[PDB]
Amino acid sequence: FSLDHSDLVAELLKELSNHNERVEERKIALYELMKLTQEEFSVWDEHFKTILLLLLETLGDKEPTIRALALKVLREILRHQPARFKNYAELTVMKTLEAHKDPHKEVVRSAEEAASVLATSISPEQCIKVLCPIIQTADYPINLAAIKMQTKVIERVSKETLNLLLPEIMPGLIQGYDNSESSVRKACVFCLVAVHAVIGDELKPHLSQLTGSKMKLLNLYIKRAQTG
Amino acid sequence: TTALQEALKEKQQHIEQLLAERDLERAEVAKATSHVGEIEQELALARDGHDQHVLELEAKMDQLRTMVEAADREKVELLNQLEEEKRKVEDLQFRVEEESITKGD
Amino acid sequence: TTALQEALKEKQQHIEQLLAERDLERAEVAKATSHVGEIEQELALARDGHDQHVLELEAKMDQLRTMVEAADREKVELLNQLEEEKRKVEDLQFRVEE
Repeated sequence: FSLDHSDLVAELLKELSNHNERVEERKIALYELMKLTQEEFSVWDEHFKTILLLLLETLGDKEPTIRALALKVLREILRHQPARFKNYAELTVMKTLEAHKDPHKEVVRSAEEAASVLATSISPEQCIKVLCPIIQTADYPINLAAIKMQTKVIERVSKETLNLLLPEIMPGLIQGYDNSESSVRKACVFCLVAVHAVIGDELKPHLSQLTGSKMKLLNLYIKRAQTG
Repeated sequence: TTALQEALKEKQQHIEQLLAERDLERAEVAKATSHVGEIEQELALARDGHDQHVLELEAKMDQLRTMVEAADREKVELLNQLEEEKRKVEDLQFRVEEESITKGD
Repeated sequence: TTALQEALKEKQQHIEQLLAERDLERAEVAKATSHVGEIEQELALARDGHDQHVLELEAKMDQLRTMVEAADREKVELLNQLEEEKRKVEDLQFRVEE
């Protein structure tokens, strides 16, 4: 019920500075931060950076329930203040993707939920651009999650916008289709299916480096997505 | 004079009857006042009966809510298992389609 | 006749007095009876309010019962779906080992 929101922020920052400690107190602070994010708040103009960078640090906490909750909070900041992530997109994406290799299923689940919102909230062009080097160079299963994110983002852009991004997008998918991991090859097929649904036959000249066998498999999934 | 004497006797009879009616009405005054307390208590007990009844119904609603909660826990569990199975199918399906092409190739 | 008529007037005045005494006692009975009536009025109103309150509760009870029944049907639906998916997995499993 307070007007002065900065005071609330200061006490939240203070509590959350207690990395690897005070788990219950920090859960309260995190939930408090979640609540604020819903509120119609003047916090963000002054404190967005400070909150975000402390929350991203908190992703590395030793306590699983803290990492998981920090990702839930991040998810809400993403869907309510997407414009503010302009200069922190690379960082925020990487941290969200990295959480996908957590040994704790609850943390991976929270990261998948965050990744989903990130893809529907962040500027689509910028997201695709950020994801391209990650898809080409990150370790399994971070590259996998990046491809899945790229797919979600591609479904949000116009044909004209996608055509402009395709030279950045295509190399990772061509290379991913040869990846040793079945899940990475499948994600790339799924991503190519989603491109096809936007640009149709225009996709074909981008695929000149594929073998016949890889073309067959892509055409099969193209045909499966068209039917049932 | 005799008619005057008889009316005097009649008026005495009326007097004796009004003495009785007066006293019998007074008997009712106490009786009605005490009836107030009896119906007050009847009300007191009724409200206690009302509150107990509400408590019994609320208990049964508690029981039902526990059943609803259990069913929601099981539903979340089954929906998780179903998502798990669907991912198994998707992964296996791709491997079989991929292996079939390599065999044809 | 005048002295007999005078006695009759006095007895009549005694009568008038007793009518008034009797009517004062009646008025007392009336007051107490009206106070009883106000309590009876409260009691009928309490019962009425209670009966309506019980209907509201019983309607909530039935709503919860119908939620449990719906949940039981959805569980059977989900179990069937699960079994179908498991058959697919099993069929694909033995096609990989082929």
